[PDB]
Amino acid sequence: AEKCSRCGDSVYAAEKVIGAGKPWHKNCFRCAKCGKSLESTTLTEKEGEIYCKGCYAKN
Ligand SMILES: [Zn+2]
Ligand SMILES: [Zn+2]
Repeated sequence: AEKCSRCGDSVYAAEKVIGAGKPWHKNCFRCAKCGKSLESTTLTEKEGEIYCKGCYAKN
């Protein structure tokens, strides 16, 4: 029972995903480090949050 303050849609049981703690969407992925915008339903979640593959892409 919460509202994804990313896109702006309330959710609790749908396309939401568990970011090891925080509720998100399969597109509302916001990197915990580079804060970059990460769309699409494909990324990674860890460290109690969710990180972007774009980070591990830089190296
Ligand atoms: Zn969202
Ligand atoms: Zn990142």
